[PDB]
Amino acid sequence: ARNVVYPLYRLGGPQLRVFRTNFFIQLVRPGVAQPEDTVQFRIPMEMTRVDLRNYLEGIYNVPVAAVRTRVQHGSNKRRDHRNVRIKKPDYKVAYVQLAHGQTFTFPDLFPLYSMLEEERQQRQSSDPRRGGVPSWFGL
Amino acid sequence: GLEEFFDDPKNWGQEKVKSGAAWTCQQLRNKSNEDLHKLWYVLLKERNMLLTLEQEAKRQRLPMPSPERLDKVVDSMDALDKVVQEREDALRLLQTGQERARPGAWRRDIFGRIIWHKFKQWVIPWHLNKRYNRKRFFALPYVDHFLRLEREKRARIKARKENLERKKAKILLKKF
Amino acid sequence: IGIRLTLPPPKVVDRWNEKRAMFGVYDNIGILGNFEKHPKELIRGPIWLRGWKGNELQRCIRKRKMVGSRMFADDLHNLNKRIRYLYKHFNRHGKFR
Amino acid sequence: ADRMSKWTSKRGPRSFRGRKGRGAKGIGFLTSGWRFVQIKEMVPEFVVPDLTGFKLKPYVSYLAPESEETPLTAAQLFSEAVAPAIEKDFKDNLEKYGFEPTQEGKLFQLYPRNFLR
Amino acid sequence: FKTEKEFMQHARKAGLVIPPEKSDRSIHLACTAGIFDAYVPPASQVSIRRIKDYDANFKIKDFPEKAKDIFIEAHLCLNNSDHDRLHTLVTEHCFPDMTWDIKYKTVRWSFVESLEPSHVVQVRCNVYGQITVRMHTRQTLAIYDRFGRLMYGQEDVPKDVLEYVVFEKQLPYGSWRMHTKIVPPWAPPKQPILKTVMIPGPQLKPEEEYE
Amino acid sequence: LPPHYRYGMSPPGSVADKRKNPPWIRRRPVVVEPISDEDWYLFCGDTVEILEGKDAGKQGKVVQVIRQRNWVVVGGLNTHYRYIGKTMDYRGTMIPSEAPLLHRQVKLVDPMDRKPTEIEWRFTEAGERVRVSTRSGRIIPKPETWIDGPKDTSVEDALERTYVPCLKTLQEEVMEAMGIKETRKYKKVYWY
Amino acid sequence: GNEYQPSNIKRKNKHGWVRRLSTPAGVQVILRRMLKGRKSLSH
RNA sequence: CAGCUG
RNA sequence: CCUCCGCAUAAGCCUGCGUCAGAUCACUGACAAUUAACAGCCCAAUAUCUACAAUCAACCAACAAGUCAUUAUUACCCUCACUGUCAACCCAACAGGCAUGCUCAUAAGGAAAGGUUAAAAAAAGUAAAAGGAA
RNA sequence: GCUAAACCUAGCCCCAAACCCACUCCACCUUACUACCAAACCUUAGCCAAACCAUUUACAUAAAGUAUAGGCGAUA
Ligand SMILES: [Mg+2]
Ligand SMILES: [Mg+2]
Ligand SMILES: [Mg+2]
Ligand SMILES: [Mg+2]
Ligand SMILES: [Mg+2]
Ligand SMILES: [Mg+2]
Ligand SMILES: [Mg+2]
Ligand SMILES: [Mg+2]
Repeated sequence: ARNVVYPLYRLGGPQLRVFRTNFFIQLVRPGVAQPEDTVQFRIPMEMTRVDLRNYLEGIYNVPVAAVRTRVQHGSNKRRDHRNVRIKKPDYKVAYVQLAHGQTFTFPDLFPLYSMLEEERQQRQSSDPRRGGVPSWFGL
Repeated sequence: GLEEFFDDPKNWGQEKVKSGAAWTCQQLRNKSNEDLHKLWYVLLKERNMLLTLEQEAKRQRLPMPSPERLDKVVDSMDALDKVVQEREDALRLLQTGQERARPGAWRRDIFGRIIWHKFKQWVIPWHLNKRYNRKRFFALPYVDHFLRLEREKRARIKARKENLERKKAKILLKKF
Repeated sequence: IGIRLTLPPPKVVDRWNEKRAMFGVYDNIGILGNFEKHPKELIRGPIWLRGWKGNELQRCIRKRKMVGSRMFADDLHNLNKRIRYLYKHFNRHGKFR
Repeated sequence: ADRMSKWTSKRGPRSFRGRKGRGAKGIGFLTSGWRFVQIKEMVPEFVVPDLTGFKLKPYVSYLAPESEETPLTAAQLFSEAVAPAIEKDFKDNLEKYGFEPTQEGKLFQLYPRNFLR
Repeated sequence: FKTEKEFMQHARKAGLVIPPEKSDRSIHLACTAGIFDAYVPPASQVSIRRIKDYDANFKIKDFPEKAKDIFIEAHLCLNNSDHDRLHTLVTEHCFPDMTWDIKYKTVRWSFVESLEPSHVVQVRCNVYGQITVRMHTRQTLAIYDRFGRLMYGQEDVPKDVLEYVVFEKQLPYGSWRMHTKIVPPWAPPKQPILKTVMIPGPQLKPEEEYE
Repeated sequence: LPPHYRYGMSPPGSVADKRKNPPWIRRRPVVVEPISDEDWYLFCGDTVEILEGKDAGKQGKVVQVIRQRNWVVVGGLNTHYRYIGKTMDYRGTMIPSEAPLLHRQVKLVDPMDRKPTEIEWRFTEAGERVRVSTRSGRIIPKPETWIDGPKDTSVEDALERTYVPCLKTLQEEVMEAMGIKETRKYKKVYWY
Repeated sequence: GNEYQPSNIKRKNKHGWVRRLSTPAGVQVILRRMLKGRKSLSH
C-alpha cells in the first residue's frame, strides 16, 4: 500500500501483509517496439518491482517472469499566464516479461442534428446569374 | 489474466456503457469484513480497467466511452475504505480508548510553533538515537519576537477580511 | 487625455436620512441637561483623541502613551520613528524663531 | 541554480543521486561488497481472496432504495457486539466478553498499529 | 473549415479533445427543417382534426383571408426593416431566407389588388400544423443598393405573382406564420436584372489544361 | 474555478466557458442579492409567469436554474434570435435562444387559479416544509425505468445484512477466513 | 562574469536547511523568510 | 658591424 | 570546401530541432520516451597486527622519504531491492571558459558567400622597381 | 483614421469591538519535505544635536515645562 506507515520488522517477526491494496495500476500501450513477451504498465511511484510481481501474481493470476522499472521525468517547462512553471507529474513505468512463453499484444480498443444536416442539404447557394438580387421574392 | 485490464470486448468503441450507481456507505455498513475484503478486490480490478481505458483514451486522441464510472469506482473505494476505518476506530475506542491509530505528542519546534508530532517506529530507545537527538523540540528566546510578528500578520489579515465583509454588506444594502 | 467621456452616475443624496435628520442632537446636553455630561462625552473615535485636539507630534505622543503598550510591533516602531522625525523637525527647522 | 524546483533524485552528483529515492519502502539491507540482502518478511504479501461465486459486482443497481447514514460509533459496536452477552450473564473478569486489557501478546495490535491499512 | 467532420478530424489530429457534456437545457425550436409533405402543384381532413383538437376555434373558411394579412404585412416589414414584427409574422426557417440578402439595400415592395381570391390548398401535421395556400396577386418591387440605384424591378408597374406559401403553427402562444414558399419547377423565369454578369471559367493552375 | 468567477448561461466548465472565462480575466463581480438556501422557491419545472420586458404576462416553465445569479431560464420565453452551425460559407440557422430572468421578475402560478401568487414557506403535519400560496392556502408541489447491466448488483444482494458486528479487526477476520495461520509473534518496537 | 561555478554539494552545504538550522543566526534567517512569506526558505 | 625588410 | 575538431564519462542543466497539430531573414498544445550487467547506495563486535617507496624495478640510482596489507575469538544463512540513464545541453557574453579517457586527421563532426556591384575611406593578407632604417 | 483614449471595483487605509492561529492520510532539523541503530542567557553601539567636538543629547487631565539636573550649554 501507499501513504501508509509500514510496521517495523524485527528479526524473527511475522510476515508483513497487506489486506486491501492501496495502489492501482494501468497497462499502457508501448510507444516503441517491444518484445512479444513484454507488457508495459504505469506503476505508481512507491510500488517496487517485487510488489508488482506479487501484485500481478496475486490479483490477476499472471505468470510474471521479469520486471524492470524506469522513472519518467515529466516536464517542468510550460508556464501559466503568471510565468509560473506547471509540472507534468513524474511516473514510474514497469516492463513486465511474462513467463511460460505467453504473449501479449495490446488490443484495438476504440475500433437536432437532423435539423442542421437537413438544412445543409437545402442550402441552395446563390446563382451567379442572379447578380446579388435576393431570390426570396416571387417576382 | 491480462484480459482483466480490459472490459468486455463487445463494449469496445461503443462510446456509452450503462453502469449502475456507486456504493453508498450505508449499503456497505451491512456487509461483513470478509465481504468488504472481496468487494475491495472487485472494485480494485474495475479501477485498473478504467485507468487503462483512460490512458488509452488519451493516447488515441479520443474521448472516454463513459468517464462517470471512474468517478463511481473511486466513490465506492472511498466509501468502503471509510467504513472499514470506522470499524477499526470504534474497536480502538473500546479496546484502548485512543483516538489516533498512530501515536504522537504536541511539541514545539525551533520555530516556536506548536506541532502535532507523529511518532515513528524505531528499534533503539530515543536517548541513544543519534539522529533523533539532533532535532530541537524547544524554541530559544530569539523566536518569541517572530512569534509576535507572525501573530500580528495573522491579526492584520483577519481584520482586513472582517472589515471587507462589512463593506460588501453595505453595498448589498445600497443595491437592495 | 485624462478626462472621462461619459458623465458619471448621479449622486443621490438623502438629506432626510436618519443621520442627517438627527445630526447635532445632544450637543447641548450640558447646558440644558444640568451639566451631568459634557458634549465631549458624545464623540466617538480613537481613545486617545476623544475630546482632545493637537498637532501631529502631540497626537503621536498622546497615542504612544495612551495606547502604545498594545500597539503592534512595527506600528509601534513606525510611530517611534515618526516622533523622532517630527521632534527633529518642529524643534530645529522652519522660518520663524 | 533553482530553488523553486523540487529536489528530486535526478538532480545532484552521483553520490547525491544514489542516496535519494522515491517513496518506496526498504525490503532488506546492504551488506559488505554492497550486496543487498532481501528479507522475505519485509516484502508485503498481498492477501487476496477467492472471488469464485462472489455475488457483489462493482456497481449497485439504481433500483436499490435510499437509506440514512449511521456511522459506527463505539456505543453502537458495544451495544450489538457486547450488550447481549452482558444482559445474558447479568441475569444469571471483563475479559470473557471480547475485551483485552493489554494487547502486547496480540498479533494485530490496535494501538499502536502493526497491521497495514 | 466547411463541415463538422473537418473540424473533428482537425481536433483529433491537433489533440483538442472536446468532451460531449450533458446539459439539462436543450434548444426550444419553434420551426421545422423544411416542409412535411412537399406539395407538388399542377383527403387531409385528418390533419384538420389533428389541428382542431389542439386549437378548437379554427375556421378554414376564414384562414386564407388571415393568410393574406400574414403575407402582406410581413412584406411591408421589409419596406421599413422592422425585424421585431417579422418575428411575430414569419417563422425562423423563413426569417433569414427573406432578410439576409436584402441587408444593406432598400426594398420598396408593395401590394395591389389580387387577381384571384387566395385559397387554401392542403393541410398537414411537439406538434407542427402546416398549411399551404395558393395566392395569385399583383405586386410591385424596387430593390435598390447601398448607393440608392435601382438594381431590380420597375417601381410602378405591377406584376402577376403565383405564391404557394406554406404556413406553420406550433401546437401555447404561437400563431400562423409564413414557413416557406414553394416554387414549382414549371414556373417561368423571374424578371431579368439591370446589370450584366461575367461568369468565370476554371481558374487553371499551370499544370492543368482547359478542355 | 477562480475568485469572482462570473457565472453565465454556459455551464462552469464547458468549452464555451473557457472561451469566455479564461483563467486570467478579472471583471466586476455581479452584485446578486443573497437568497438563502431555505428561501429559494423556484425549481426546474415550475410553471411561472413573466412580469417584465417582452413576453410579460406569459406563463412558461422553468428549464434551468442558475442559482448563483438568482436566475431562471423560462423555456420558450424571453427570446432573442441567434444563428448556430455557422461555417465559413454557410450562414447557419436562425434559432430562438433564451435570455435568463431574475427571480424578482418571475412569479409562480397557482395550478387551480393560474395567477401570479406570492409564495410563503408554511409548514405541514405530513411534510416538514412545503410551499403554500398567499391568495389561497394551496400547496404548490415540487415537480419532476432501469434494467441492470452485467456489472450491477441486484437490489437483493445490495441489501443483505451479512455483517455480524463483532470485536475483531478486518485483518483478524480475513486471517481466520482465508485460513492464514501466523505463528511468529510481533516484537515490540519504540515509538517516538 | 563566470563567478558562479556550480555544484550541488557546495550549494546544499552552504545554504541548505541543515546549515541554516545549525546556528541561531541561521534560524533567524529562516524565520525572516517565513515571515516575509517566501516560497523557498532555503536550498 | 654586417644582413634583411613597404 | 573546412575540420584546433570529434565521441564518451565527469560536473552542470532538467525534457530544451521525438511524433501529431497550430500560431509565429523565411514557441504553444497533445502524446510518447531513459528498462542494469555500467554507476551510485556498503561493511557485526572486541582486541591485536601494518620497519623495507613508486619509477617496464632487474640491478643502478637517490632524496624532497612516499598512494594501497591482517590475525585471534565471538555472532552470522536470507539473497539481486532502491536510485541515475533523454537532448542540439553547462558558466558567461550579449569575447571567451571548462576536468578526464580515447581518435591525433578522422570511420566522426560541419559550412567562410541573402542577391549584386566592384566607388572612396577603413581592417586583414599577398606581390612590388631601385634603395635598404633614410 | 490609425495608434489610442475613456471606464468601477478588485481590493486597501484609519478606527472601534474582540484576546488569534495551528494533527484528512504520508513526508519533513541527513543534502528539510528522506520508513527503520550506540546545547540558552553576558550594559546595544552609533547616527544625530551641541552650528567643531572631547561630558552630554527626548525614545486622560492638572501640578508643570514647576522643582531639579546640565561642558549650569545644547538640552534633559
Ligand atoms: Mg530508469
Ligand atoms: Mg561492474
Ligand atoms: Mg547517454
Ligand atoms: Mg561527416
Ligand atoms: Mg552580403
Ligand atoms: Mg592601419
Ligand atoms: Mg624590392
Ligand atoms: Mg555636531
